[PDB]
Parts: sequence; C-alpha cells; structure tokens
Amino acid sequence: EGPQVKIREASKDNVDFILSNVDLAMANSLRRVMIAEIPTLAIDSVEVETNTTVLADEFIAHRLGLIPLQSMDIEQLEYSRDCFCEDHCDKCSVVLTLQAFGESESTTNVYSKDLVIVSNLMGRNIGHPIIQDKEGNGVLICKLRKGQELKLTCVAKKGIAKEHAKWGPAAAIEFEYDPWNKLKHTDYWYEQDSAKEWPQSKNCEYEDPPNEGDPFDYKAQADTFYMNVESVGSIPVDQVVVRGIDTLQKKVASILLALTQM
Amino acid sequence: MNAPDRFELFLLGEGESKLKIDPDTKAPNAVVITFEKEDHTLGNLIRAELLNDRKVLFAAYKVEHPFFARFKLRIQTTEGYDPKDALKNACNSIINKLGALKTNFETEWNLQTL
Amino acid sequence: MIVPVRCFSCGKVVGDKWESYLNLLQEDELDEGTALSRLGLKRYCCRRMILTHVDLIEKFLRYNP
Amino acid sequence: RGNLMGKRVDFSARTVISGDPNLELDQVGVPKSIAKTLTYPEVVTPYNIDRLTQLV
Amino acid sequence: KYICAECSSKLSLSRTDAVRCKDCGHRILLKARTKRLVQFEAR
Amino acid sequence: NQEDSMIMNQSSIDRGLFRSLFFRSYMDQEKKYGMSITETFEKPQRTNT
Amino acid sequence: EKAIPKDQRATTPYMTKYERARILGTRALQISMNAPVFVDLEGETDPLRIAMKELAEKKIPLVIRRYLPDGSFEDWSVEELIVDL
Ligand SMILES: [Zn+2]
Ligand SMILES: [Zn+2]
Ligand SMILES: [Zn+2]
Repeated sequence: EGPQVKIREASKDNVDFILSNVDLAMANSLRRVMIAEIPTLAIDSVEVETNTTVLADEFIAHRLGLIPLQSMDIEQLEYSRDCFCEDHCDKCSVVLTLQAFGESESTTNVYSKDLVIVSNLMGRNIGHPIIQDKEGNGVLICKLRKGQELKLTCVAKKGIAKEHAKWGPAAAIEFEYDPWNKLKHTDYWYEQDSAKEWPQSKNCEYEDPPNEGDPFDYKAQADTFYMNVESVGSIPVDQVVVRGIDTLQKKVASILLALTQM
Repeated sequence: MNAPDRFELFLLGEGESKLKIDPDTKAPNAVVITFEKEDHTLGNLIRAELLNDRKVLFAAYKVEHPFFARFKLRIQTTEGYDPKDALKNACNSIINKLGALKTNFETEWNLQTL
Repeated sequence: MIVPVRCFSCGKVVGDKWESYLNLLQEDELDEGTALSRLGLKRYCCRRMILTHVDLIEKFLRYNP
Repeated sequence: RGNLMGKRVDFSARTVISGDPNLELDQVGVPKSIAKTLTYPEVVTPYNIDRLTQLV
Repeated sequence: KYICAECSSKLSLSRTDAVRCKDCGHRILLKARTKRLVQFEAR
Repeated sequence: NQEDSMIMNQSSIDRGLFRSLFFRSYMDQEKKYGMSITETFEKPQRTNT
Repeated sequence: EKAIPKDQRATTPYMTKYERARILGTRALQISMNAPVFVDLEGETDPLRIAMKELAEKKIPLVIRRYLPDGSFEDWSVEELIVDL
C-alpha cells in the first residue's frame, strides 16, 4: 500500500498528480532530487574553429549549453570523470558539429536542429536536440550575416542540475498542500476579510471545506500533496519523476553502504 | 576569482569519508554523524524518518554554512539501542517507501492512456 | 541580443517560441497577453522573459560585418 | 601628515564586506586568495616543526 | 595574417611593408582570429 | 539579505541572469624619440635586451 | 634615588589589562624563540596558550616597571600581581 499516486492529469511535458500517505519531508526531498539530482545530458564543452558572428564565443557557448538534449538513455551513458578515457570518449560524451554562414541578403538563423551528431551513439537515442515548436525549427541560437562563418564543435557530458542549471530536466515543479488553512501553517494576511482577500486555490475543490463548528485539529499532519511536474523536453515528466525517485533511492542506498562499510 | 569548485559540492574530496560518526558527550547514547557533500534533501528526510520511530528520542540535522556541502545529524536513542541501527532502519524504511511510491506511480501512469 | 534559451526563474525553454511570438503579434495581430497564452506560457516569469526581451541582434546585424 | 602620521602598509588587504549569520561574533570570513597573499612570519620551533614542514 | 575593415580580404603582409589595404584606401587592417585551438564551456 | 543585502538565485546566475561582457582596450604607439630612431613591434628574443 | 624601595609602593597590586597583554606577548615571543618553558606542556604547541598557562600558574619570571610621571619607577614581580581576569 504505502504512498499512492493519483494523477489528476497528464501531458507530453506536464503531469499533475496527488501524493497521499506520504510525509512532508519525503515529498520535499522528492521534489529536490527531481529538480537537482536527476542526471541529464547537455553541452559542456564548446570548441570554436571559425567564428566571426557579431556575438561572442563565450556568449554562444553559454547559449548552446542551455540547449536541451535527449537524455532518455542517460543511465547507459557514464560520467566522463568516472570512465578511464583521455578526453570525451564516445562512451561518456556526445559530439555534435555546428556549421553555418550567411549569403547575399538572407540572414541565417541557427537553430537546435542545425546541430549534427558526429559521435557514435551505439544505437542509443541520447543527445538528439529536443524540438517542440510547431514550426519545428527549434531553439534559436544566433543570426549570421553575409560573410559571417560559424563553425564549432560541442561535447555534451552526463551531469546533474546541481553542477549547472543547464542539466535541469524540469522547469517548474509546483508543490502545494493543505489548500484550506486546516493545519494553521500559514496566517493569511488580511485587511478586511481573509477569505475575500485571498482567492481559493484550484486544489481546494478536492478537499472538504472547513467547518467553523468543529475545533482546530491539532493531530492533523501534512498530507495529500498536489504536485505538478513540467519537463523542459529532455525527459518526459513520467520518466523525470521515475528518475528522481531512483536517484533518491540510490543516494539512500549509498548512505547505507557507507554505514555498513564503516 | 576564487569561486568554489561547483563539482566539489556533490563529489567527495581526496581522502574524505562520506560519513563521519563520533560519540556525543552532551547526553547519554548520543552520536553525531557528519554527512559530507550532502544537502538538506537527504538530511531532512532521514531526520523525519528517525522522528517517526518511537524508540528514537532526539534527531536533529544542522547545516553549518551554505558554502560547504556538509551537515551534521545528532541522534540520541534509548538505552541499549545503537544509533547506527536506528539510522539503518530509517534508511531501509525510506527505501521501501520510495519503492512503493515508484510502483504506484508506474501503475497509475500505465493505467492512464495519456 | 537573442531571446534567452531558458527562463531565468524556472528554466523553461522559451527560445523556440520567440519567432512564433513575433508571427502571432504580426500575422494574427493578437495582443501580447493573448499571444503569450497561446504560446503556452502560464507562469508570469516566462511571460516577462518573452515580453521584456529586445532584439538587439538584428540591430547589430544591420552593420556590414 | 602623509608619511609619518599616516603611511602605507605592506601586510594588509581591502575589499567588500557581506553579511553572514553563520559566523561567530569574533570570527570574520576571509577570501582564500587574500589568505594566500597575506602571510605571517612564524618562527620554526620544535612544537610545530612538523606542521611548518608540511606547510612548506 | 590581416584583413581589411571594409573589404574583409586577406592581405598576409610582412614586416617593413605598408599597412594600407591594397584593394581600397582604408587602412584599419584588422587581424584574423588565431589559428590555435580555442575551447569554451557553458559554465 | 540583511542591511539591504540581497540573495540571488545561483541557478538563474548560471542560466543567464545579469551576465556581463567587459571590454578593455590598450593603445600603443611607436612615438619617435629622436629622428631616425623609432620603436619596433616585434617579439623580443632575449638577445641584446 | 629615583627607584622606590620594594615596600611603600602606591601602585595598584592588581594586574592591569595592558600589563597582562604585554606579559603574554613577551612570553609568547620568547617561547617562539626557543626560550625555556617552566610549565609542563600537555600536548600544547601554541605559544599564546603556553603563556596564558604560565601566567595562571604564576611561573612567568618577567617584571613590570610602573613608571611614575616624574621618572621614579616601581618594580613588581608577576607572581605577586593579582590577575582579576
Ligand atoms: Zn570517457
Ligand atoms: Zn519561467
Ligand atoms: Zn580594403
């Protein structure tokens, strides 16, 4: 039985669900691991061979780093710092090449789709740029004028959002509980009427409104946490939550292993 | 010019133990466990699990400074109960709860067509 | 210069929809709020990230280099 | 008044200050770079001979 | 080894030589980027 | 954030918040000190220097 | 003639904070220069701590010359001085 999940709604990159029979600390830790501890693939190193755009090499490198990359098979990929390799071997990194240049009177727009994978993925669907716009162009990177040649290589390593936000698989993770002020955790700031000033939350409909007749429940504890997870696009929300749970469990197991060893 | 090593926050340094357990003289049967390269995420959950156990008496987690990825957990239990055993039981319970939550989420996702 | 790749507050990717935002503003002659809502920006962080951006890259490209 | 009452100092650093609730009243944070640049001439003694050798 | 601000054409001039563009009268004479490998990180 | 201080999000900082580019220009001339004598822009080779 | 005898001293027998700081500094400087230590050290290496312990045990052989404005000086041994701090 334990804790159960009630998915109010699901989407391609957005899932809203409810967690029950779970402690507040556990939910907060789950949110923290999901926002920070989930491994993800993103561009880490940028090597410039011929750049003449109005922008700067550091600027374009930073923009490229934030570009989402497919990370469904991230678990198969290994950290570069772990595997014994000279530098960015195919077993721990994904190599892409960006090439572009302008022409007579048409500005050249660089998008995510322009990136071309050059390393051998060994049949792994990892490192592919994420495209979600209706037009399908992708994330705009820069603009090149006539005579402006852009030519660079990008190496993406496995990493977590803690080292850099570019690896963040989830954009916004909404977490709420106790819509009606049942636990007295928050003292609403009011000038005329607390109820009127503060609009009722959307989740309020899923819990019985409080009755003034009954007294305050001092034995009540936080429960029925409404959590909405949105994915940038690198990993689907379901896989995002699954990987967050896996990372938290792995960290707890590592703590247990350290305790046993010591 | 001297910003901290970002990777060092979650990576153990050379000659550094993940956990450092020492006795506490403030109260009987009290221990201090220093967790290195860890944040509130694990400390708060472990402490909350420990407090849910009747035998455990005191369980408090403290972060000395945001600069250093490290915290200290003070655990005091009843006589004849080793704090390490209580921590192991709490970790096992956390793992079981996480596995149950994962299974429930997977089942719910499979049930829903979307 | 260019629209930020990800929202500063949350990190949602907003660079894809900048061209769509401009097309909606021009082609459909829609208001700022309606266009942003259609693009799928609920949190006001992304709303102000897109609305407040200025396309200085085009101005820089106006020069011959 | 320019070189006798007030004169420039060798061993000293200057920089911005930021609040820190997690520091003791008599304890002041110091940048690592400033600590490296600033030095103290500790004399070699048998008590801390090993420590000074390790520092060297 | 050098390029023109306006013409943007290579010159590859040597020492003890005029620093004026051969194609035009402009003599800004900008220099192209170094051939040495350059790497940057998003951090 | 006491004493009007502020707390800034590290994730936002590394994600493109308030990043800046600083450009500094150095100018050099071969100003002549005496006719027929002028400076030369060449890499020193440690000889006669 | 300016020197005052051991008795008939009008200065305060109690140790002064400036005097305590000066004695601690001098003792620490001497110890750092490989000077003899009159108190057994129980795993202590900091000269300041050793000086503080010696002052607590009144093992410091230094002296204090209380100088009057006129010029006369009074001698005071560290052992007889009283440390209120
Ligand atoms: Zn490798
Ligand atoms: Zn946003
Ligand atoms: Zn020219």
